[PDB]
Amino acid sequence: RRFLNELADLYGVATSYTDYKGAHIEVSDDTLVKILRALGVNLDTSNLPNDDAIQRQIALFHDREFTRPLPPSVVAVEGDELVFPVHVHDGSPADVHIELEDGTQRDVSQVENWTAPREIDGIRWGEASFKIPGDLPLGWHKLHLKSNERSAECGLIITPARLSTADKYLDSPRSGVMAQIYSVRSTLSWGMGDFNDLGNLASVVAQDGADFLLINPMHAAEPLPPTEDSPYLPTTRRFINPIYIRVEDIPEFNQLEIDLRDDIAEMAAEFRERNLTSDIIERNDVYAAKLQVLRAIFEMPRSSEREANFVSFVQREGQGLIDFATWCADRETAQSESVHGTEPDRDELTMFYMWLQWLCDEQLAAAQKRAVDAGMSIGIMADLAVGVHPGGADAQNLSHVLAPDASVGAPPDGYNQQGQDWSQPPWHPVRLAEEGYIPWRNLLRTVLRHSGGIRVDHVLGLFRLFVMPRMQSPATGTYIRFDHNALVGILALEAELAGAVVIGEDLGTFEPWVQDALAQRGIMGTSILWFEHSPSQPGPRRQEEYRPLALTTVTTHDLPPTAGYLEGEHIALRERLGVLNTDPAAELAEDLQWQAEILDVAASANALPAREYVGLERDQRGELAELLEGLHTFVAKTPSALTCVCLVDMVGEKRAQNQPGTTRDMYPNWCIPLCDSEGNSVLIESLRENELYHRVAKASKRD
Repeated sequence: RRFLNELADLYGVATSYTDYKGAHIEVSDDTLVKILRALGVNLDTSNLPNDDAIQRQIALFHDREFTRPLPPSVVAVEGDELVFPVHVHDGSPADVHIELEDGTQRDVSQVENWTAPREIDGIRWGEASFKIPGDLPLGWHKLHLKSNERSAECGLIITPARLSTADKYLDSPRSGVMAQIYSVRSTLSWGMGDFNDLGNLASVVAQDGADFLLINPMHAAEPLPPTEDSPYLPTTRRFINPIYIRVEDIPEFNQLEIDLRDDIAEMAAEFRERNLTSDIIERNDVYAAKLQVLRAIFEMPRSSEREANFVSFVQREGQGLIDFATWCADRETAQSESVHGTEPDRDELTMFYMWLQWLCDEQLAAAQKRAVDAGMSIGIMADLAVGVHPGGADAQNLSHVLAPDASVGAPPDGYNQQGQDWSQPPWHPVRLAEEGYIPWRNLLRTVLRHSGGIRVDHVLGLFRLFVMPRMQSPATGTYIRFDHNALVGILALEAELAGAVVIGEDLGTFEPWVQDALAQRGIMGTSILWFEHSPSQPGPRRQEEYRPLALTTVTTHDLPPTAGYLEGEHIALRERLGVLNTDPAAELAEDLQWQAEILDVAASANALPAREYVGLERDQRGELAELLEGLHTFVAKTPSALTCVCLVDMVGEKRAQNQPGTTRDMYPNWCIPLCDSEGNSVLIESLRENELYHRVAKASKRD
């Protein structure tokens, strides 16, 4: 075990941990070996390696480190004169320079290095140290090494000390609205919300003071139905789901012949009827129908201004676009049924999937423009899922920077007794760095392109991930470490270049250095009223104890909306799905007590009248609107830089969008259309007609 621990340490594989229920776990030998092998360490396939083979992997690690001409990459915060190692054949030149992102050359300076040379596979190697200048601009640079006829390069990435939005909003606190956009319909939506709806909704809530509209992840899933309902298991984290395209807004739509336009209107009219119902959302027939229309509009010729815009987009997005689109073409061809002696044209199909991304780009840009022209300081705030579907586009195209024999999840919980497996393949911590973090850069830059902020799901994943050998129980997992200076630094860099807010979903209870690494960069936490406990006294967090560098909400997409939550729906819902194991009554009683305590704290802050809630019957605490107003006021007057009103709470929705740890045959997660307390659909057009909307909007105002 001593040699296995030594090896695990060199690869950043944890040999023990504390679980989410606070238990101490020593990781098995078997798990260490399987995770090392998932990272590409050559240990015997029996998962029965001997001490020789482990010792030989130790020595190979040190030797391979000693023959790296440059580091995999070098990441530094602005102002740091960071020192890095170079390895050359002993007695040959170590000529090193910097090429900045803009093409400018810079120099490095040699500094003292005491390391002795070593012979490795018959070559004597030496080590030198060089120091970067402390005045490099932010961005994506390169280090270049020439040693006679040998050459090497690595990324040199310079990251900001602090996001400018952090002090802006600390100084000038604002509110916003969160919406699950697929669930919010206008009169014209095809059964589910689209990019037009996104921009429309932003413009509407902006009239009542909202400075951002936070939405679900919008990452692409399967390129044709059937398609994943969860926004949190997409096929890529870079490219965008074309299901959201409003086809009628495409300029070339208008070049279709009128009889085809009438056919399309007939399809449209049928999906539009769904907008008026409370029926579960069906992505598959909507998607299939849009794709059919998009295939027709793709034939229409573009004006030369439009063509040059499309070509400009394709140039900008580079090879990852072509790779994603080619993967879509391949998936389509494999699932479709070929006529005898006809082949689909892979290149034309590739072009079609490229073009769908260009449409997503321009419709999202127009949505953001609408939001900001309506007065929003931030605009759309995007959400970044933790990871991708294991058999999908990124799993293939980014294979070289993943460890697909491991699966991402969560260790065992008080609630989830066997932990969780989210099924995603993790980044490979070294190979991602060898690639200069360019895949992390590119997904971020796309996510932030038309947004004013990003919410990072599972932000702890910038530091470490809990992983298990694929197809094994989460009890068998362990943590793999990442270079947080790189992952967090690059998140801050991309956000700073985009003038963006960064929110890191903060829910767990991690080491002080981790919290500090985020806070120092101006990355905001997340405070959720129903989960918050006072650091100081027992019971709920007081108004004045809410963290300033945070997004504070009453609720989230993983909880029942507040009208349901007030009436015990979290418990009624878990019970009817058979996912509560404890006694329903004892749970409802615990819930009433906790609610009472929160309502008492709200009353100490003058947000509600001081009724002395502990003791009151559930239906004796005030009208729903009064309680909504009081909770929203309580949140609005916290010192939190940002607060978020959930759209569901503005219309009296009682149905949960997602019940965590239920599956799609248990509850229609991610399929619940926006409805009021009476189960009636609320369209975007009607939002501001209902008095409840205006009451909650006024209660949430911050100035």
